Amino acid sequence: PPVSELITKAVAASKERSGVSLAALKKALAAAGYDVEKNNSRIKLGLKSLVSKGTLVQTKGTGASGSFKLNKK
DNA sequence: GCGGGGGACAGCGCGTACGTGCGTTTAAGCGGTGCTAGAGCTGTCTACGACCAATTGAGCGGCCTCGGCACCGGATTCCCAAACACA
Repeated sequence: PPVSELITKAVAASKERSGVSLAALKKALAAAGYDVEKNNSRIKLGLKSLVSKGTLVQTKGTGASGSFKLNKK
């Protein structure tokens, strides 16, 4: 399954008012059996694609270093 | 021993400052010349310090006193850490 679903599912499972950090996303995908080490660069890209698709709102920071929430709009 | 909160450490981004490279300029390095100030050595003779015996008073041990400082309690003050006021 593509990493955009795994990320969206992790952000939905940890839904809050702040927003899953990249470190929490790493932890959730690793707990989901996804190798976050080798494919970290893929994650940053896929995450960026999800922000560029507007599917994730950046709530703090800039780019992948930030916190993110599912764009309910 | 325990609760917790701040700091250490991890991850990311970015932007500019440092490394690499190239061409030009500059002055370091080398050699060579010349000059003279001063370092190094020597002889003299003289004032200056070591040595010694005698004198003595300055300093050291021993005693004694009191005041400066330590201590205690009581009152004063000074940050602090919430804490709510209020925009």
